[PDB]
Amino acid sequence: SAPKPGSTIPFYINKKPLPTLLYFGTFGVIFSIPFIVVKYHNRNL
Amino acid sequence: NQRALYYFNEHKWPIILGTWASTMGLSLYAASRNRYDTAPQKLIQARMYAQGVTVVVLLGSVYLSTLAN
Amino acid sequence: QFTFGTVGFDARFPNTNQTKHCFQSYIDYFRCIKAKGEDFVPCKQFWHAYQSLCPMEWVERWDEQRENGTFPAPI
Amino acid sequence: NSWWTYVNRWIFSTNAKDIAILYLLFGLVSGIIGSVFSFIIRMELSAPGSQFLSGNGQLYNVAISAHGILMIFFFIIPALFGAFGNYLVPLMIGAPDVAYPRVNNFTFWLLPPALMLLLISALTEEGPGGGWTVYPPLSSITSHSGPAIDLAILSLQLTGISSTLGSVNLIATMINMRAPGLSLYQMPLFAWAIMITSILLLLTLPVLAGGLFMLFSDRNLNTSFYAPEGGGDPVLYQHLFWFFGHPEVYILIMPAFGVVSHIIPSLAHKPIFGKEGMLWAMLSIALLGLMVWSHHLFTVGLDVDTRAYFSAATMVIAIPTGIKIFSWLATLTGGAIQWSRVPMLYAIGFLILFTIGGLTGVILSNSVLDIAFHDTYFVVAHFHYVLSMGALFGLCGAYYYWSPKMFGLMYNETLASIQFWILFIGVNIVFGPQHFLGLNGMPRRIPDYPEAFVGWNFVSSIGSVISILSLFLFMYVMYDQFTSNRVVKTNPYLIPSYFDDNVIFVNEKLGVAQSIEWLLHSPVHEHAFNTLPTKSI
Amino acid sequence: HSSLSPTFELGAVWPPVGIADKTIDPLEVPLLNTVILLTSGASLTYAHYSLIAR
Amino acid sequence: NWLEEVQAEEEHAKRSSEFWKKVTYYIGGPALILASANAYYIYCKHQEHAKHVEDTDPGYSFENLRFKKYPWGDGSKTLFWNDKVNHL
Amino acid sequence: DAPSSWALYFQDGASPSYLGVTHLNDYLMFYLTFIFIGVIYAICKAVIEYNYNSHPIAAKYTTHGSIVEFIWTLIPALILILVALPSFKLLYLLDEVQKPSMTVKAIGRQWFWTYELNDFVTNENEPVSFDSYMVPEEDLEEGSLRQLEVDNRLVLPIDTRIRLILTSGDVIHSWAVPSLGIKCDCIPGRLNQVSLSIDREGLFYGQCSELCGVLHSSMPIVVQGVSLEDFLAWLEEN
Amino acid sequence: KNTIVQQQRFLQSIHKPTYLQRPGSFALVYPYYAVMAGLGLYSLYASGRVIFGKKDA
Ligand code: HEA
Ligand code: HEA
Ligand SMILES: CCCCCCCCCCCCCCCC(=O)OC[C@H](COP(=O)(O)OCCN)OC(=O)CCCCCCCCCCCCCCC
Ligand SMILES: CCCCCCCCCCCCCCCC(=O)OC[C@H](COP(=O)(O)OCCN)OC(=O)CCCCCCCCCCCCCCC
Ligand SMILES: CCCCCCCCCCCCCCCC(=O)OC[C@H](COP(=O)(O)OCCN)OC(=O)CCCCCCCCCCCCCCC
Ligand code: CUA
Ligand SMILES: [Ca+2]
Ligand SMILES: [Mg+2]
Repeated sequence: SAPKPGSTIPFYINKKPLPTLLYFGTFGVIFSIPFIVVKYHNRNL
Repeated sequence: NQRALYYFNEHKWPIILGTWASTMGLSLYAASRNRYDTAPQKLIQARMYAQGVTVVVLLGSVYLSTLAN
Repeated sequence: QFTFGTVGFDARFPNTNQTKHCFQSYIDYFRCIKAKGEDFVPCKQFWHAYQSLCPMEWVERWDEQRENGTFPAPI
Repeated sequence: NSWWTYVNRWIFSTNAKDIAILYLLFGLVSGIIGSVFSFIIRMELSAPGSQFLSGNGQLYNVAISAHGILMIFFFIIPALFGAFGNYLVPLMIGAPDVAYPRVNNFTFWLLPPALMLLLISALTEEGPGGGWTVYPPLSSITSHSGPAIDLAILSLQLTGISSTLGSVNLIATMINMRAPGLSLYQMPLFAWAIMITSILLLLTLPVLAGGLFMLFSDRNLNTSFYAPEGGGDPVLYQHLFWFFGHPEVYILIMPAFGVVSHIIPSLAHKPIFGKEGMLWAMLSIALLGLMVWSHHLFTVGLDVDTRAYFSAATMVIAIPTGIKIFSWLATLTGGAIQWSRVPMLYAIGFLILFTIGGLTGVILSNSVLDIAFHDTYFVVAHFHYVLSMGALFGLCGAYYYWSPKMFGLMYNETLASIQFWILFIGVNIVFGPQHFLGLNGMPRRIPDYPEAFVGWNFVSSIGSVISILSLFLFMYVMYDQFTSNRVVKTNPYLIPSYFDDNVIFVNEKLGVAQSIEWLLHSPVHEHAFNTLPTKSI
Repeated sequence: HSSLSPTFELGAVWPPVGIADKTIDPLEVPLLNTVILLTSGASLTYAHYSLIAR
Repeated sequence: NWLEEVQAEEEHAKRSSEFWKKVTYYIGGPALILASANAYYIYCKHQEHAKHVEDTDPGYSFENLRFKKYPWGDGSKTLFWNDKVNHL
Repeated sequence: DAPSSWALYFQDGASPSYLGVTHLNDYLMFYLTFIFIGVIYAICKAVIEYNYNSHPIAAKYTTHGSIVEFIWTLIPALILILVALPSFKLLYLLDEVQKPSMTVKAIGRQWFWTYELNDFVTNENEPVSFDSYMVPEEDLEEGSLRQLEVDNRLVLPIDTRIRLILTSGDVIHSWAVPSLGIKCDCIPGRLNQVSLSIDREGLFYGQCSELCGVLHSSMPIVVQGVSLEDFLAWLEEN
Repeated sequence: KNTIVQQQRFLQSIHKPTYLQRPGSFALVYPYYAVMAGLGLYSLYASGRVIFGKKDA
């Protein structure tokens, strides 16, 4: 096997219309985790 | 001499470290002169010599330590 | 009424760490009172040597441990 | 069915190239969480008094401890020390793959469970409260009751042993897989640095393993290892911890040294001044950065002679680093400079910040001087202005410099430069006022402060906000680069000299580079170096 | 570190008071175990050399 | 060629193997048996037991620390707990 | 003595070691400002003028240090010796012990500070001890300083030198006061011996630094100097 | 008795990965994978019980 890389190693397919919402939602939830973390310690208070 | 032995058994740790270093150096000098003897094998033989000398000097020291008059 | 007198410049240990001094003064005072007598003057100054610098709060637990005899000292 | 191919190419794959990308991604997902933690803690101290919270001091302790631990052990070490080494070291040594592929595959996957268990531990009823440097009595079952800090201890243990296991194969790879005719002396500076960090980390971390395990056993087996009534001395714990902590920052920052020494010449088109002197001074730094450990115990109350012995030697560290900075300054002058390039921008901005941070570090290396700054905001300013200005800048420069080799795409120069400027300004106005806050004589790790400190905290908060926009812009530029299909040539950083014809250069000059990695196509082959490159013996 | 500088509740001796007489004597079963280990190493070296001798 | 060198190496290895067999069956055995006899003498000398002592400054305040319950059993037993050498 | 707003210097204080520390800091800052501005100007000038559009030719054939590396080794090392020496004689002055007069004890368990003056034990058999506590925000006196006052304030006479005793019986604390420049670690089990000497008669402020749990920021320390007659009246008051 | 050469030649004829080259290896991994999946499913509930302060009774 002698394949030529297409200069594309993104771990997941990317394109304009649809995947943008998925990427932005993942970014938002991984940004906002600390929020639920800080809310958990002050739940029963 | 009744005084040399007092210092010989007073400080067992420093003299034992010195004789261990002497044995290590002498064994390294003697062993590292042959052809059919690689460096790890000669080091192992030197360390075995050191272990034997350490055991015998340990038995000698624990034998002479009873003289605590 | 009052004078400025306490533990002097301890020549045994001049460094910052002087934790062993309290225990040394305690055991030395106990050895001193065990021998000699009781009303003798000199070790009354040794009595001050483990109260001025010691917290005196560990002294209560020291008394509790020593009263039952479990105190681990030669004297 | 590409699903089997998908998971064989990603999960059941041991190629070095397919792993460093995951290293970068894991570093990124740790760094975002850490940056948000830092933002929340800095927003807490915007104004005096309980703010956005019900005065929860334990929550603030959890936040600071989590930020510190996750950003020191999940952001910079795994995404810089081995991320840019496992991918690149085989390229510069002349080998097709690392010595032990299976251990290389194994080391990466010990980290995700560590992150999950650390998050679970922080999600307990109390959470870790000892800070980045947890201390035995505070960690004692007396204060914390639950599985909060034990899991943090376990995470530190397993991350350390994984990093040690992730550095055993590298040394063998760069000591035995050398190219024919490539003497160890003639090795490039970057791999020299990375090997020095590997050997230092492997030599030191076992001590942490043993000390951390024996300290943790106090909570379960009720050992008297560090109990004040049990005969244990916590100063022993401090000595054990700071026999590791002091060289850790150096082994973290040496890859930044190597990446700067690599970025400067290629974008300056001038060979590095005094390679042998620089590498020997760096070796002197590596050997020197072990016998000095008690500068973190200046106000504990040790003896005079020990304090003098371990404070006098703190100064001698500066001399080789100053020599390195002077050598880089000499290299910059004379040769051509393309100051508009983003890697050049980061390399230039690294030097001034690193040297001012080093000056701050040499400020407080004296027992006579540390008493006025020990455990105050001044040490916070020093160590932050060194860490986040050197290691973060080196990581950003390395990413922006070797990204086409990792993937084969081009980023947006305008947005990257804007991000660099915004981040530089924000981080300069974040740690600036803290110098004055610590110079006034006000301690660190305090959610509340006396009223006469509000102004500098207010000045720091705006920069803390600005850093978040910098992060957002970096995320946008990364996404754009990933989905812009902008092609890249073999050696994008090679340009014709002043006397190269436009037809002679294109046909009789291509395929030449100062380093091996630029000789191959930007998306590198799975099996490179079919035959060993042979130099002049 | 735990031995060279004992705490001041230890009686100024690294061997604990009352437990010092309960320590391990130098001449007992562990010494026999050490000599067994030394002879085991000698036998293993003999086996390795004989294996070298095919 | 290979024959002479392999013969010399095998001869040296065989001589060393014979010497090591003499070592392991000449001096190691006597030392082992002497140590075993001395150990048996020491073990048999002290067969008086009397390993139940109390009221002579008991506890010493740093014995059997219980801050977290021991996982095995009720919580007051260790893995190698003994009814004759372990007391309270 | 107390923090101000928009402060740039450290503060105005009164302690024999504090003045020497400030002097050493001034000398060291004078040393480092030189190098900082020099390196900044070098970095700026080596790039602002040598951009590619103005310097298309690079003198790539100079990669040897003939006499420059030696001066690099010497001159900053000379500066290093010049800064090390004054700090060394300052430290070798401080490590000595003056003539002892009296001692104080600063044992503190958790979120409060206890002080003892057991030097004056006499027939009265009433050693003086108390506990300094965080004053609540609501009960602050009109015009008081938030987060920097205590109810049972410590009292030490002026111009008298005290060999302070530092001890703790809980998680490690610290005993800090920037005006006096004296600090040490409240390490449990072991006692730390520190000295002190006040020149003026004024109120001094400070607090701990080493974190000791949730309320690490709730034990301010206030020590104020008093004259001999005021000191005697205070002592006979209790 | 020395069957290592015969079995070597027998086993070199297949193109399977080295972790499945020897016949009968597949039967020791599929139930192993099922047991690992069950362990993960149980540990999910275990961790969820640990974080949420409570104990079954
Ligand atoms: C990130 C990497 C890093 C680097 C490179 C350094 C560099 C140095 N650090 Fe720092 N340091 C940390 C990370 C780092 N440090 C961290 C994380 C902590 C806190 C630990 C914690 O609490 O967890 C810390 C804390 C710390 C302390 C503890 C203070 C306290 O808390 O009480 C001390 C004290 O000695 C110290 C010293 C030094 C010194 C002497 C250097 C020297 O290497 C600096 C040398 C550099 C220069 C000086 C500039 C270049 C030189 C020249 C231009 C030559 C000419 C100069 C002169 C003659 C003036 N560091
Ligand atoms: C790895 C080192 C590191 C880094 C990078 C940081 C980053 C930051 N730290 Fe932290 N910090 C520590 C190490 C670090 N810190 C340590 C050891 C402690 C002590 C813990 C203890 O006390 O227990 C500490 C504690 C600490 C405190 C103590 C709280 C208190 O005492 O009151 C504060 C508060 O100001 C703070 C602030 C910050 C800020 C604002 C940033 C940053 O926001 C500054 C700007 C940086 C960024 C905003 C991130 C940029 C990232 C990118 C652009 C993404 C790149 C991604 C890739 C391509 C993979 N840090
Ligand atoms: C940090 C201190 C802890 C102790 C250090 C040991 C760490 C665990 C052991 C890892 C092996 C070390 C290298 C051996 C040499 C080598 O390389 O073995 C070779 C292989 C890799 O090389 P290769 O086959 O590709 O070579 C090519 C051959 N020509 O190794 C392995 O497959 C390791 C086996 C997997 C084990 C990983 C799981 C580790 C469990 C850790 C928990 C147990 C310890 C807990 C401690 C509290
Ligand atoms: C703390 C600060 C204190 C500073 C004290 C240091 C004073 C001495 C330093 C000056 C020595 C170097 C001068 C060159 C003399 C010479 O003429 O050298 C000879 C060579 C000439 O080229 P050639 O070798 O090819 O000649 C071939 C003969 N046939 O020059 C050079 O190549 C210069 C190239 C490297 C020098 C760049 C300097 C960059 C900054 C240096 C440090 C800046 C300090 C900033 C803070 C003040
Ligand atoms: C996974 C790795 C775990 C083992 C690591 C080994 C490391 C060696 C150095 C550490 C010292 C160990 C000594 C204790 C041995 C012992 O048995 O302790 C002694 C006690 C009982 O003895 P006794 O009082 O009766 O003795 C007096 C005789 N009359 O038994 C125990 O407490 C059992 C538990 C000890 C731990 C060993 C088994 C580990 C299982 C849990 C794994 C924990 C993982 C932690 C997080 C990774
Ligand atoms: Cu008291 Cu920190
Ligand atoms: Ca606040
Ligand atoms: Mg401290």
